[PDB]
Amino acid sequence: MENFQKVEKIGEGTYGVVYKARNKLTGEVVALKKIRTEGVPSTAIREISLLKELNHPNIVKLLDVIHTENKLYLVFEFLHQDLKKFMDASALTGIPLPLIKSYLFQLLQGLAFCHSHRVLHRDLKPQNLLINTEGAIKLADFGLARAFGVPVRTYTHEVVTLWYRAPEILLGCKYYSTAVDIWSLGCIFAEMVTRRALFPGDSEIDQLFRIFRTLGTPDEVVWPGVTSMPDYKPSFPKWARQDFSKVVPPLDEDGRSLLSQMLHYDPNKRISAKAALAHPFFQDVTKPVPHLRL
Ligand SMILES: Nc1nc(Nc2ccc(S(N)(=O)=O)cc2)sc1C(=O)c1ccccc1[N+](=O)[O-]
Repeated sequence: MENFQKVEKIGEGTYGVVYKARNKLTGEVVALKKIRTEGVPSTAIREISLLKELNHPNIVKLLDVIHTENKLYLVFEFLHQDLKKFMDASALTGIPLPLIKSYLFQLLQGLAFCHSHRVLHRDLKPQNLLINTEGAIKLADFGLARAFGVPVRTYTHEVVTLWYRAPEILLGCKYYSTAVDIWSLGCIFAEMVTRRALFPGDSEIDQLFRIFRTLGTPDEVVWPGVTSMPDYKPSFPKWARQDFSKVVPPLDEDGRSLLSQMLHYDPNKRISAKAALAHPFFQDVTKPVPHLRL
C-alpha cells in the first residue's frame, strides 16, 4: 500500500474492495483490487497469473498481481467509467443504436478471444464493463472457477446481482460453458436497447421464473436434458413464451434475431461469440465516440 496512493474508493464486492490509486514511483493511475484469509488458495492465485497473459483491446489489462501480508492485490489499467453509470446517465435519451452496436461488437470480440483461450468471464454485468473517451469498451473483473468460499455474506455484506445469470447456472449446472457469457451479454444488449433490465430477479427462483415468464418454461423439446438438471422441479409453473417483439421494442429484426440466438435456453444451441460477430446485425457497425461526462 505504501507504493500506492489511494485517491478514492471506486467500489466494493463481496470479497474485494476497489480503489483508484497512483503508483508513487511511475505516477501511473490504476484500479487496485484488495482481497483479504488463512494462507490463501494457491490454485485460485494460479488462475490469476494466467489472466495476466490475456492481453486484448477489449479486455482490461491486469498489470500486476501481488500476494503479501495475507492480502492479494490485483492492479489493473484504469478506465474512467463503467457501463452501468453510462446507461444511467443515458436513460432519458437512450444510448444511440450505433454506439450500442459498437459496444456489443467489441464485447463479442473480447469474448471470442477469451473463449478461444479457454477462459470464461462468468459474471458479466454493466458494472464490469468499462468504457473510455475513445469509444472502446472492455471486459473487467473476470470471475474464477473458485477463488474463495462460495460467497453468501461479505464483511459489511452486499447483494449479489443475479440479473445476468444464465438459466443453466440457476438450474444447478456444475460445469459452466462459454455459453454463460453469451447469455449475460444478451441480457446487457437488451438493457442498453430498452433502458430496463431484461430479467430483474431479486432471488434465484424469482430470476428463474422471470426468465421463464418471458421466454417460456423450458422443456425437453427446446432444451434436451433440462428436466434432469439438479435444481429442476416438475412442479415449476408452465408459462408460454411471450411474443419476442414485445421484449425489446423498438429493436430492428436483425437485432432481435441476434438477441434470440444469444438467449437460447440450450447452451449448445446458444450462439458463440465468433458466430455472433458474423451476424447480419453487424453489417453496418462503426465505432462512434460516446459523450462522456467525467
Ligand atoms: N480497471 C478498472 N477501472 C475502473 N474504474 C472505474 C472508474 C469509474 C467508475 S464509475 N462507477 O462509472 O464512476 C467505475 C470504474 S474499475 C476497474 C476494474 O478493473 C474493476 C471493475 C469492476 C469490478 C472490479 C474491478 N477491479 O477489480 O478493479
